Amino acid sequence: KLPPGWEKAMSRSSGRVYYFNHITNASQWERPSEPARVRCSHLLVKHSQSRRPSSWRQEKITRTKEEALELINGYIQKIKSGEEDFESLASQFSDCSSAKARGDLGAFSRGQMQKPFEDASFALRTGEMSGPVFTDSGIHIILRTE
Ligand SMILES: Cc1ccc2[nH]c(C(=O)O)cc2c1
Repeated sequence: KLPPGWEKAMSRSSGRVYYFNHITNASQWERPSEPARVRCSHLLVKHSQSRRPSSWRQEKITRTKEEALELINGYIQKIKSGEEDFESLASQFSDCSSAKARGDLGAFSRGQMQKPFEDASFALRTGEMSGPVFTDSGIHIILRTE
């Protein structure tokens, strides 16, 4: 009954049922609502183990994988609360050059991007945002725009 990747779970805090997606790492209280191409933006946070530990922000990326995840979780909280929008955080903080285009990567098909990125991208519906998505490049928040 649920879309690809989506499973039902129990909240450790409240005992209330929630839904999470094991492909996108999305999680929400609400029950969840294949194209050749999708369009996505992302916000990338790199760490010391990233394939290329360097960006326009920081010549030498030193942060730990754990500290990168803390950063990602913080940005997700601010996006979800409405305190900051995705585009503004991507522009300021993404370790990808796409930061200069508010994180926009344009449109792409399967067979183009790192696999965990692609799979998360194609499991989102238009408008939906992922949780933390891990690739060899670092940790991503992905917004599907088309
Ligand atoms: C999957 C994916 C998407 C965008 C990306 N940007 C980068 C970078 O090194 O700037 C890696 C990467 C990987």
